[PDB]
Amino acid sequence: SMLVVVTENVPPRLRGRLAIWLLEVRAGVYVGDVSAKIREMIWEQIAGLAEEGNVVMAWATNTETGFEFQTFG
Amino acid sequence: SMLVVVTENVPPRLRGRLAIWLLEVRAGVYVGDVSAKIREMIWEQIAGLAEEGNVVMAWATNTETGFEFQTFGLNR
Repeated sequence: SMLVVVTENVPPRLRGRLAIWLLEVRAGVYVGDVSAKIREMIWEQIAGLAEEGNVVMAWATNTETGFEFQTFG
Repeated sequence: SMLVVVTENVPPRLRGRLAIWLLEVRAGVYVGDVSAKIREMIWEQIAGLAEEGNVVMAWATNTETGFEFQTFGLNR
């Protein structure tokens, strides 16, 4: 499912890990199509590594709304 | 399909029009599930209004990549 991650003021290590799975299309804006399991891995890395940064994750779902999101920071 | 729009340093007028269709979940980060027709309207507004700012659109597609995107503005 499509996943977008938008970062601000996060440590370089998190930026690098996001880039394992996602394409950085603009500084701090990452996009990809990843499984639910990889999405949960990404959620975990953001929660653990964002420090004082701000992050938004948004991903496509087969629900009525059609997406879900989470903010961090 | 799912559409995300990320804006930086754009006029307030664009910010308001994006909210016609999309949910602003953080300042400058908009999300929704909208038709291709609505997405094209959004494309047109971003292109016409971004001015000195920077915008990214990303949307879900039925392709192997699974998404497409477009950047707009001063510093692509």
